[PDB]
Amino acid sequence: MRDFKTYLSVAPVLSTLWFGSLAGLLIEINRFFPDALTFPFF
Amino acid sequence: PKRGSKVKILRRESYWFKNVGSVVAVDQDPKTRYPVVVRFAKVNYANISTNNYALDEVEEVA
Amino acid sequence: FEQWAKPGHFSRTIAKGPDTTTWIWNLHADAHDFDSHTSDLEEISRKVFSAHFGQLSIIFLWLSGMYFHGARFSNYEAWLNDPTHIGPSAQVVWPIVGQEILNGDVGGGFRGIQITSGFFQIWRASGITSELQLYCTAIGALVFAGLMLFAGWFHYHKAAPKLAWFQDVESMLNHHLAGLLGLGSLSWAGHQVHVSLPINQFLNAGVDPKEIPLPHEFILNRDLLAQLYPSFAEGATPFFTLNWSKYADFLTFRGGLDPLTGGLWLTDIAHHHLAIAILFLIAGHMYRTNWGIGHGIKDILEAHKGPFTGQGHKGLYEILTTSWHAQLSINLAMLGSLTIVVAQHMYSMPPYPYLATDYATQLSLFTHHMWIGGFLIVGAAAHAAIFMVRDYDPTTRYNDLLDRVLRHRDAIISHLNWVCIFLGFHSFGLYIHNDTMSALGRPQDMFSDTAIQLQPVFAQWIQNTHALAPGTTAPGATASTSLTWGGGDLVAVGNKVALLPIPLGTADFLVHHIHAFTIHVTVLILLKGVLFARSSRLIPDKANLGFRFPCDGPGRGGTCQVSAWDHVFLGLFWMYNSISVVIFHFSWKMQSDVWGTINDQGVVTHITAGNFAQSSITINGWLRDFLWAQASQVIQSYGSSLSAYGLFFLGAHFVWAFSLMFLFSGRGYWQELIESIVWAHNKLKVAPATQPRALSIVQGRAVGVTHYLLGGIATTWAFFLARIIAVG
Amino acid sequence: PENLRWFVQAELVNGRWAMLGVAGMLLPEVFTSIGIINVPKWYAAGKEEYFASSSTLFVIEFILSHYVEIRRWQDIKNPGSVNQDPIFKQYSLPAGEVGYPGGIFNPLNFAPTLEAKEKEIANGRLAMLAFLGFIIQHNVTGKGPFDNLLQHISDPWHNTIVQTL
Amino acid sequence: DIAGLTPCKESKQFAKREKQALKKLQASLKLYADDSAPALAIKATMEKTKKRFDNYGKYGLLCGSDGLPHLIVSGDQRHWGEFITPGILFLYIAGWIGWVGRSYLIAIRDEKKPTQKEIIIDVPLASSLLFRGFSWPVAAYRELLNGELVDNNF
Amino acid sequence: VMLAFGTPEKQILIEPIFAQWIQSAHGKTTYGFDIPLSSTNGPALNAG
Amino acid sequence: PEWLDGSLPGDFGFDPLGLSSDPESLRWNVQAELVHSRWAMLGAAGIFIPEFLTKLGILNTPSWYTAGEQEYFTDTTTLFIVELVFIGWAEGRRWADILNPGCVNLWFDPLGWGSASPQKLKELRTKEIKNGRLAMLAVMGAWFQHIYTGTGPIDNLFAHLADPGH
Ligand SMILES: CC1=C(/C=C/C(C)=C/C=C/C(C)=C\C=C\C=C(C)\C=C\C=C(C)\C=C\C2=C(C)CCCC2(C)C)C(C)(C)CCC1
Ligand SMILES: CC1=C(/C=C/C(C)=C/C=C\C(C)=C/C=C/C=C(C)/C=C/C=C(C)/C=C/C2=C(C)CCCC2(C)C)C(C)(C)CCC1
Ligand SMILES: CC1=C(C/C=C(\C)CCC[C@H](C)CCC[C@@H](C)CCCC(C)C)C(=O)c2ccccc2C1=O
Repeated sequence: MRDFKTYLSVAPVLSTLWFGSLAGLLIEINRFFPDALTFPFF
Repeated sequence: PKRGSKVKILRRESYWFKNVGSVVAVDQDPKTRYPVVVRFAKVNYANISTNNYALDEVEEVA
Repeated sequence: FEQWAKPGHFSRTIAKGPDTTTWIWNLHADAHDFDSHTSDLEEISRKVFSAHFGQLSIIFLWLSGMYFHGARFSNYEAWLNDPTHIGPSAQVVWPIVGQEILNGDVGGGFRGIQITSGFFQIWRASGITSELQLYCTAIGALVFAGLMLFAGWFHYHKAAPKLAWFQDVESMLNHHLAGLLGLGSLSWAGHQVHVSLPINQFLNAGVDPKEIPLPHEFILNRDLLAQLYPSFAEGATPFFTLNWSKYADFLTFRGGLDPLTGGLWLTDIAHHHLAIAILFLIAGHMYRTNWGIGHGIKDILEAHKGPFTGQGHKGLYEILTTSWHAQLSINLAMLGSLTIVVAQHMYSMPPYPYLATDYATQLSLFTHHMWIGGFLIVGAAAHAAIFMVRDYDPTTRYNDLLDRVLRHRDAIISHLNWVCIFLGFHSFGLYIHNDTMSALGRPQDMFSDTAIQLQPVFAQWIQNTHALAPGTTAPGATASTSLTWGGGDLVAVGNKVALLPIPLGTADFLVHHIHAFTIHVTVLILLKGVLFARSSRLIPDKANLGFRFPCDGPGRGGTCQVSAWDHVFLGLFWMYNSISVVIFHFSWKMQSDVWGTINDQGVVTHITAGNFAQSSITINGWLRDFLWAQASQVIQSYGSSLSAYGLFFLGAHFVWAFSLMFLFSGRGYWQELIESIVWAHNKLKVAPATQPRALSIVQGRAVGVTHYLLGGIATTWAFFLARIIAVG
Repeated sequence: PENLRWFVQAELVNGRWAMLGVAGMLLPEVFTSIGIINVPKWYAAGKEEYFASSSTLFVIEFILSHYVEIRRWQDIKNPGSVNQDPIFKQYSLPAGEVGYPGGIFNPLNFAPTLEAKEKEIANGRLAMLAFLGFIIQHNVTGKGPFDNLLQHISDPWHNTIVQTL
Repeated sequence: DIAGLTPCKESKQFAKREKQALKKLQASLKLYADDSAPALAIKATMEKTKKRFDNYGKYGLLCGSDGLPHLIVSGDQRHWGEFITPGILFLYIAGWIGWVGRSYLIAIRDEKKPTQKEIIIDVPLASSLLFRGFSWPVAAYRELLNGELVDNNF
Repeated sequence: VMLAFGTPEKQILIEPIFAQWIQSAHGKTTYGFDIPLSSTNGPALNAG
Repeated sequence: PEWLDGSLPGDFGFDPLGLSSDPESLRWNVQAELVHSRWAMLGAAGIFIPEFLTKLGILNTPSWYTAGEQEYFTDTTTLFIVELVFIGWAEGRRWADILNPGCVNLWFDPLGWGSASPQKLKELRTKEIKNGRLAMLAVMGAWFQHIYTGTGPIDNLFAHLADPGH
């Protein structure tokens, strides 16, 4: 590892992969504060 | 002096055009209208690109 | 090794020092395909069963689900015991944002989304029983994918593999028959007799739950099956020399079906699967191979001639041997109806126990199992093209039977073109009349049953005869070959009905002549564009644009949609209009005029009325009473579990919709556009360099095709569904 | 690193208004004792006076504020500024803004200005960490304690979010 | 309390059509309620719901006739935020993707030769290329309105 | 979505706050909102 | 158009570039790996082994209550916040030493050699005294619980079948 760097990418499933293994979290949060309905500030 | 520099394109003919730099080569062969040989790295609906040019054009900066 | 990309792949100019977006669907839209690969078989034969691979490893990857997601959460047990009332379920879903109600809670101690398409009925068919069991077959088949997907790496990779003994074609065409059907048919009989037969015969009353004779038994020692249908089971099988008659007992042509719950007899399925079993074992030796017994490969075909039809059907191809494309129509039209055959067959005369009465799969299934079929054939001979414009080499033909057509084009196609008016144009142009003749047209006199009648009638036909067929004439079998046909010799079971004499008439030589039509002007589209395709009498020289190839001239005053690729681009639409018709006719017969219920005083009572007969003559009758008379199911149907079919055809209507935008639209119009915006990025320096051009013509006769053609399906499966179940 | 001597003062300005900012509620800070979310005002007062609300202490003392702050602004812009503490230099010896008006368009460089000790500067930012302690509690836990040998690092209680407010 | 639309607490509809809507999923006595999955159609869930009943309450939205949330901010009373107190973030949450979006690109002419130099992403992101996203506007958002735009760059 | 998945309770129907102003000043006196003019005694609805 | 041809390694086909694989790991700082893999569970080389002992605590086990401070949910889950922030700043900037600074893109000497390189028996000193320990946290690997919800490895235990029967 480096350096910003750059670093190294990979191919066609990265913009995609982003949807899943991270973006999900959403549904955790949306669970965590069940629904939203509207603004919970802290 | 400017052989193939960051030079412009300027006539109601083109595709790319304002898009700047590049006169690559220039001939010395008089007839035609096509002395100004341009090649960038951006393209029209061909792929080879580069088509030729000249005359009521290069109205540009450095 | 090797490999990997990166730019450039197979469309020669792929890398192109890019320049534009729209390569990412030239590649996604070449990639598998050939010639824009090579017919150089020593690297294309060694792709097709490479394959052909995964598809299975995927099919495995499949089936290994449909038992884990059976046997990890049954309705199987929590029902099986009790068919009838309390029915299917294979998925229950996590408690996110209001998923829940999507897993119903209506299945015998089970929360979960209800399930259409046998399976319960497929696995109460053999026997298995116990979740920890075909869960003991979920693992049987998942690595069991593995090794079959461990064949990619087997050959090809460390093993560039063989066209020499791929090309030939005799061992395999003999062995499939014998070989790997024949490991089957009958080696499902050993299963269908010992495993299957009685863990059903003794299911057929008592044997409620848990003590369930784990198949473990009934090998080495008999006595029990012996205590059941006898056969005298010493160590000497008669029919070694003709005591056949005895080891029978439990397999004389029983036909009809198990009135103690429909299906139809397993006492009626070894005789079916050891005869049609072995023809395919024997008849799967008729060709050359090594040991001097066999036939022509092709040497048979040029065997015979005929004067006109000359040479005959002679010297039958040599790429037919070689590779795919040439071949590739036939294994599809065939396989084609070989999914319309099994269809018009399954419902038509029930396999595995618990169908006839069922619904939500004496329909459901019925369809899909007709999409795949329609789909398959109605896109099978886009392989006749390619081929000519492709895999076909220099020569092999002239005087071939082949050419005898390509000459006789223009005046073969043509004389269909007219049927395809008459047959239809005017035979559909025929509900129309009886609308103009029910609205305008006063029952006084017009085309329905007590109308353009047609008194007795329409017969019967035959069928009926199908009902004197077993009482003599084909001596026996039992009960009328399939209750659906016959006279009034009538059954069912499970309160509701099963199959009965489904009588036809007007409403029957109507409709029909539409499938009777359609599958005319749905072929020839097809044939017109299958014959001309390479030589078209009006751009005469095609192999000069490719397979797809958009159109051509704004000249000759309007040359477009010339390609078969685009003869196929609407080759489909209609199928959908034709498969996505026909299904329909079906689901308002089964029902309204076949399904039942029971009460009693002589009186079966259908899901809907004996309506139909004279309120599906007139075109309309199918929105009066086929929509807003239905849909109610789905129209209301929220806050529930119909709560998906109130949620699909929504975003299925849009996405029938968001077709036309790409399909009615222009193409230059759009490119012309994706500047404008461009100014925003660029001037404000962002902008690509994969110059974001706007989707390639064909490519968008490659979406309003898919999209239309995703659209009005789900929709009707968002729909037809939820009808069935509660008024189901 | 980051960027060029763009704002210094802006944040400096900020840090100036800062310490005595955190000196402000630093009365609630409790010499020993007198705090809470505030209402009053230094000591005293008792003229006629500094009042509410048809008056407000606001607009009176803070219209006129404007020319007291615009002078600096236009002072920055067209330098403009003391001789020269804040823009910028005379004594002694802070953290240098360092540059002069332009670049190669911008970069003939850009930042070789570190070096030294603990020094002058620091406390300017100290009060914004103070703040991001001092704001956070005061509506979450609206009093400020410190308490050894008793029950520091032990606690006592609990108190979270949704109670209600 | 404005336009209608009452704050929920007079309950009239909402609260009841509620203690109706949710509460015939509850009549799911129609199964057997003890421990389940297979069933729990009854007992729980309502915890999120009914054991969040008089809970939701609770800030009003002045849920209205029909008896349901007519959700409004427009810049009056407490509300100036029922979508704005959660209304800014979005602005914020988006266009600093624009920064990554920009500086990702505005790198895709630096180190020189570009595009698919867009497909292989040079794992473009995790800090300042994003982790400037944090701090853009009113401190430096006028990364806009000087030397980067114009535009002024080459 | 919700309206399907038993959940109308929660729902994003954000009720128009703007047209709203009009249609009252231009006369209309139908419930809530203590402002002028259509007051049924108000100083755009007065002088006239 | 390099090279490519060459491009590579510069051709192909068909072999030994070699650098080579692929098909496993790994070229650049496959040493960040190294330098991470020792420490990470050399750390662990001291959590469970203390544990794998305590069962045997000869005469008295341990004892310690507090003597600190005692009230309303008092002490230790607070917590890692302080404890593993401290050892937080420990991890980080010892081992930005795969090289390391920016090779990727006061004084000088010390020590004398090249990471006082080596010595050429002490290279061997680090050896599989470093590695065999991560052979033995493969014992860890294989649970690292032995409490397999296992009852079980009590009454302590751990082991110990040998294997009795009857
Ligand atoms: C903006 C946004 C968004 C949105 C979205 C939406 C709103 C959508 C919708 C859309 C619509 C509006 C519609 C659509 C729908 C869908 C569908 C429709 C699908 C499909 C399918 C499938 C896959 C199927 C298949 C099948 C078969 C197998 C056969 C039979 C039939 C069926 C269908 C079942 C998102 C989230 C993205 C992200 C963020 C933002
Ligand atoms: C003051 C006022 C107002 C306003 C109004 C209006 C409406 C006006 C017009 C105005 C103008 C004169 C305007 C213009 C504007 C401009 C613009 C321009 C906007 C924007 C933007 C954009 C488009 C952005 C972009 C970006 C940025 C900048 C950041 C982030 C990222 C990006 C890069 C994407 C109000 C409401 C309060 C009322 C009263 C008065
Ligand atoms: C809209 C349209 C286009 C333009 C459509 C295009 C270029 C398709 C867009 C491709 C995808 C959707 C790129 C958009 C961005 C996405 C990759 C993902 C970003 C969005 C979120 C999911 C994050 C055509 O080219 C066309 C051609 C011929 C007839 C009709 C039409 C037509 O109608």
